[PDB]
Amino acid sequence: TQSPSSLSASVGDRVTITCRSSAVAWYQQKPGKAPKLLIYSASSLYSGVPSRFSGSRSGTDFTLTISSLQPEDFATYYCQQSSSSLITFGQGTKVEIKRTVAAPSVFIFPPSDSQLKSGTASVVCLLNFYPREAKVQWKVDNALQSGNSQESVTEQDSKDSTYSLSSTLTLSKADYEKHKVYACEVTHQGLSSPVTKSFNR
Amino acid sequence: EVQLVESGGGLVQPGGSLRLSCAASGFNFSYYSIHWVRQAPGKGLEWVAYISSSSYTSYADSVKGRFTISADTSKNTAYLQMNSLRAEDTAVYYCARGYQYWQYHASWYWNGGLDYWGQGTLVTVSSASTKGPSVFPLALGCLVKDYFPEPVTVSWNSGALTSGVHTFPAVLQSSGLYSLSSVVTVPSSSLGQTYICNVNHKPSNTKVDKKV
Amino acid sequence: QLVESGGGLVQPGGSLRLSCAASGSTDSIEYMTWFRQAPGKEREGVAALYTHTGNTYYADSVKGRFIISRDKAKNMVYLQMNSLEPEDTAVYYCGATRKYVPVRFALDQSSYDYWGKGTPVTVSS
Ligand SMILES: [Cl-]
Ligand SMILES: [Cl-]
Repeated sequence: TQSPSSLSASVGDRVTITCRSSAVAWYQQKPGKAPKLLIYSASSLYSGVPSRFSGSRSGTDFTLTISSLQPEDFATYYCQQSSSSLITFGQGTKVEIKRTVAAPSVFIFPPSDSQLKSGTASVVCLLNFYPREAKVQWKVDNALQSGNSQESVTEQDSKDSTYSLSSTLTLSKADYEKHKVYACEVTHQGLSSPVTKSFNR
Repeated sequence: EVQLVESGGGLVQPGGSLRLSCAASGFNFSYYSIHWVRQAPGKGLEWVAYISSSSYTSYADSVKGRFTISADTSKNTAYLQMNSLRAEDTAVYYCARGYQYWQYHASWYWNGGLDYWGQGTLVTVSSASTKGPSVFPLALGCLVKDYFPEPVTVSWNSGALTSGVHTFPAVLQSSGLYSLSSVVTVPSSSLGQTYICNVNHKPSNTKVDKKV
Repeated sequence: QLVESGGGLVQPGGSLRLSCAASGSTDSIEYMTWFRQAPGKEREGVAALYTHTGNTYYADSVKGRFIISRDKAKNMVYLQMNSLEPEDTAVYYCGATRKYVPVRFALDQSSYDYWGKGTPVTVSS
């Protein structure tokens, strides 16, 4: 019940995913659809699978190898083992597209007047960028916040292969009016120095 | 040819029960095994249980004392009885076909795995009640906050604006309600053309058009 | 019942001999047949043997490469597999029927009522 790992690669690269105790069956799953079987019995190819996929055993571990990566090969790959009575699925490796670094466009939004009447206020901090690693730090009158904000990252875009993040700071109307300055400090790989977008209540 | 159709999923209170159905067709039901594999929102695959039509059953240690799998050989359908459901069991439940004696065939050189999978069914375990969303205006956008359950679809100008639009995946707030934002970048010289985001919540019959 | 032994990881072009041990009354058995089932494919018959005469019947996919024989002293039917290709990778079951079917249907799964647990055979690259 864990989150898959990442692996950046471009079209035409050679990817070898290692699985970490019986034989390993490899599965490919695209987002929003059912998984598909690729390799069974360590190194036997399933029917209809392209010949670029291949499995191999290395001592005690098992590896899935894509000789030449293709555009339709970007998905999550799971390895499945079978014990005496329990079938277990691996962590899963999500192969993403590699792109030049891109800095995000930072935007901040104060809560609307139609929202303050409900009793709660939400401040949204908007971040297209690459890679996925980014830090969003909320500041309320130069007081570091933590725990009262949630992040949401979109999937890799189909045209430019970039990510989009949204951090929503949730506060009550009583606590929102008790302060003046609200800011979200963004730290990204493509930025030599952090960028801060702020506003006053 | 071979087809596996899941059904029975829905909404259930914490502590309730729900029976899932895996209607199989296109093969000899007695010569294979039917497994249940769930997948939490944004996480990996988790095997739950299996049955071999011989009552060869097995359960994962996380659903031992509250899940029960059965089958009906005359209907070619497998059943998964889930009792004492908790918030951790919220996932998309697939059923797949495997070898009949996979425990006996499992060795250091063989692992047939699961050949045919179904599109799965959604099972949501939450104590929250169905509630419509409250849209607030926010590059511009509109905030869709506090609604239940999934899903919701946001469009701009009745689907006219789709290039450069980002509708973020919903996140489960600590209060049990969903919330997401939909942003879109437009030229600055066209601010003073109107922009309307279209929010539709089918599990509650709520359509809201807010002008930004 | 029927117990399948042998089988394992074999390189392409090698040879492999499978064994099917039987116990109890086998005099009323009409056909002893090997079946194999690969992931995604349907269970197919490869080699059938008529116990009362000794005639063998092979499929077109395994003609000239597989040899089936019966050792009536120990009541064990063998499946000698030669020149294995990666397409032969499957679980090889041992089937038997006490109801009689013609030679036309001697390689169909529906003509056999008794099966063994089967042994897996992998042809790795
Ligand atoms: Cl069948
Ligand atoms: Cl298996």
